[PDB]
Amino acid sequence: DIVITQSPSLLSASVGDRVTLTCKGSQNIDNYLAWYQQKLGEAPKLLIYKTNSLQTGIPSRFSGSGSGTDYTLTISSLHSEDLATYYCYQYINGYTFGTGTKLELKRADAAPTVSIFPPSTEQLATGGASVVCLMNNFYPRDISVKWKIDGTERRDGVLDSVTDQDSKDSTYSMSSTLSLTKADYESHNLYTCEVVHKTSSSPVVKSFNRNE
Amino acid sequence: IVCHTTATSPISAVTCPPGENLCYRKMWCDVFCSSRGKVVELGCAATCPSKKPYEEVTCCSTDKCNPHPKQRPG
Amino acid sequence: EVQLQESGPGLVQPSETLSLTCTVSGFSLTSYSVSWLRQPSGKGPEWMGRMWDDGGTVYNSGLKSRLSISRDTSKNQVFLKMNSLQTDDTGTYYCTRDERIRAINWFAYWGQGTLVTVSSAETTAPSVYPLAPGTALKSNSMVTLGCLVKGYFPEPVTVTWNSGALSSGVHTFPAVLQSGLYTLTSSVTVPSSTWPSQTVTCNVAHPGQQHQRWTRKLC
Amino acid sequence: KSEHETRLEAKLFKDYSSVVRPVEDHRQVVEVTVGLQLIQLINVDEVNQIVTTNVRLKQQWVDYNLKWNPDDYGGVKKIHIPSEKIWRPDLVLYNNADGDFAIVKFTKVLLQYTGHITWTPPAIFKSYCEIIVTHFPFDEQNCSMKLGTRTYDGSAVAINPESDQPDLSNFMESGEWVIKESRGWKHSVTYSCCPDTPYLDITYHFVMQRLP
Ligand SMILES: *[C@@H]1O[C@H](CO)[C@@H](O[C@@H]2O[C@H](CO)[C@@H](O[C@@H]3O[C@H](CO[C@H]4O[C@H](CO[C@H]5O[C@H](CO)[C@@H](O)[C@H](O)[C@@H]5O)[C@@H](O)[C@H](O[C@H]5O[C@H](CO)[C@@H](O)[C@H](O)[C@@H]5O)[C@@H]4O)[C@@H](O)[C@H](O[C@H]4O[C@H](CO)[C@@H](O)[C@H](O)[C@@H]4O[C@H]4O[C@H](CO)[C@@H](O)[C@H](O)[C@@H]4O[C@H]4O[C@H](CO)[C@@H](O)[C@H](O)[C@@H]4O)[C@@H]3O)[C@H](O)[C@H]2NC(C)=O)[C@H](O)[C@H]1NC(C)=O
Repeated sequence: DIVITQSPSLLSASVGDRVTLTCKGSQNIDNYLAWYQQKLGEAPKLLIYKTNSLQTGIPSRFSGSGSGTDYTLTISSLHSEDLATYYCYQYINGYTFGTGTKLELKRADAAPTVSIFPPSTEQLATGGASVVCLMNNFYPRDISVKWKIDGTERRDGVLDSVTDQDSKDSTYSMSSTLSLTKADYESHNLYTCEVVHKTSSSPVVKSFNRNE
Repeated sequence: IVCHTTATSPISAVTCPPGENLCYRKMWCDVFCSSRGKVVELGCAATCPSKKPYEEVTCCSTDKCNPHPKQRPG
Repeated sequence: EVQLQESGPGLVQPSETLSLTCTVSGFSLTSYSVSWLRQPSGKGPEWMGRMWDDGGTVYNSGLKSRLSISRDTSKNQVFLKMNSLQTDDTGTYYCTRDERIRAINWFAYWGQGTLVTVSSAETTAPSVYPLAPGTALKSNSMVTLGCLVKGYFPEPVTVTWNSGALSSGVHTFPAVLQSGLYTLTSSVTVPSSTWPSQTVTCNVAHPGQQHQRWTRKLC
Repeated sequence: KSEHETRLEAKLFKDYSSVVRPVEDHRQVVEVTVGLQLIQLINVDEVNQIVTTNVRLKQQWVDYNLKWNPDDYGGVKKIHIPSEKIWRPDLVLYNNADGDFAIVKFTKVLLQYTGHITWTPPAIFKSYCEIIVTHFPFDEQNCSMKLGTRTYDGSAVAINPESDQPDLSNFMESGEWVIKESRGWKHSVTYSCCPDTPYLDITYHFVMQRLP
């Protein structure tokens, strides 16, 4: 069948910018090329069919062009809700899809709101302890977390996850859960979460000691 | 001398080459005659060419004098 | 008004068979075609087959021997059946409504998707532990609390805050796999006036093993 | 599979019109590739200088609205359909020496998934041959056949020879005559009706010579 490659694979751009995505076929497509948008958790939405026909209920900023083997999607001025993954696909000779272009928005710097939580009493009964630190709403995605137990850093038992950009403000959030045994947990006293990011010269520090 | 010609399409007004003084118009019905009318041929000639009983040919020695009948000569 | 809803079993073991349902509203299946697509893990979408408007079917030739597609028009439902499963088949499965010009078709409307995961591991219930702050400095306009949803399988898990009263003040974090088992956090930021006074409660649900939890936040 | 073939034909022809030319925009021209196959001389009238030949009138063009995706119809890449169901350029043979236009039998076309139509309808044509008087110890005559569209003009339909000569690959030869020479030439023809409008023909001749 026809093979499709999309570019740019990851794209950065500020709001109001004009962006163009490209879809290149391995053989002639003859204008039977569609474009759809996919935000996370939501049903994919067709934007354009037959190279340049706008699907009904789609904004005017979206438009398509191309012929033969080379097609483009344009968003004339980028909005914040346009944060999504864009896929092209081909419907004359089987059905093949592009790899997909992820759109990340350029933004000003935001500092994380940092907060630490002690392991719950319900949890401790099971013989495990999870300590969690939450860094909400920051930009860029350039953030190092560091756990320390009685002043020395721990690295075993830490699991990190970062969200995708928010639809509204275009920030990220992170959570690191440091998980231990109850034995290892109460074998120490000071528990401190240390957050490094370009919006502060020295690290933002949150900790709980014992019970407070 | 400048003769119209049906070598090209549309009909070009080519300069008739030396050794050939005349221009012409040659008309006849082919199988499409009742809808399209008579076939039209235009060109140069050394002498004014043959007129077969079905065929019909007219000649001239001035410039651009052999046009399509629905267009102006001269 | 055009909508599609896919329902399936979260977990299926290898050698078992998958059966999916697509439930449709806003049109009839007698005048529109419906296709099944899937997108496996770390892969692009592929078309699996079609339930034609006229009642028949067509399949992707590579999957033809494993598949069957059917519908009950009186229920506004399309069904997919798939056998001889393998870990490759883990992914998200979509039903689409197809649009046509002469003999050419394309995919016009999707359902949200259902996550299908193929694994020998058995379904496991999450433990929903509270996350509450130890310190309370001011009576200011923001305070963050959370729920730790730990020790479940398979995905997904759904999390809401005081039912629908949450909006874009909430973060739910992507789950991480540790020892063959998923764990995840959610958080919500509310005013310091609101929190101690009102009762905040996250609502966790893991359909895969029939759990619907509610942990009231303690101050 | 015939279930797939049946469905294909119904969807190809539900919204099809055979009256309109199969182009996307109406200013475009339908390109038709033409070839004459000579099969056999069947009658030779040396009094009235007429020869009757069995020919095939090979025609090739793309019908935009007849494309399909082979994946949709179980991998079917081509079908046979009756020529009476489709648009045709209405191509005819003339200087037919008794009766104006030669009657061409409507055989099935081969339709491919790309919209490509191949049609090779058989016909019987009476050429009026001219005697060649260049040098005749052995006799020679020159027989001709004109091809052209009956209604459409050069701007609606363009005809193009597939080759310089008639196709003789299926020609069964005579015991008395031999085709010494043959060619196909294309012509723009101007008519008295239409000063600005080109018509088009292709004229195939062959010179036959008597064997000693
Ligand atoms: C048996 O009976 C049959 C049926 O009666 C006889 O059939 C006749 O056979 C002869 C062949 O002997 C044919 O003559 C040749 O015709 C072709 C085609 O003519 C048509 O197309 C021409 C071009 O039109 C295209 O281009 C223009 C732009 O230039 C474009 O605008 C247009 O849209 C189109 O795309 C037209 O010029 C031409 O019009 C002329 O003829 C009409 C009558 O046929 C008439 O109505 C018009 O008024 C006008 O007079 C027509 O539409 C020609 O290509 C070919 O021309 C070459 O040969 C002759 C030789 O005398 C010469 O006069 C030309 O100058 C030209 O010469 C080339 O070849 C020479 C080789 O010796 C070379 O030295 C030249 O330098 C020149 O070379 C250039 O061209 C060649 C291609 O030919 C190229 O490869 C070179 O690189 C170089 O560029 C002949 O005229 C008849 O058409 C045909 N008649 C019919 C009805 O079928 C048959 O002969 C009989 N047999 C026997 C044994 O008796």
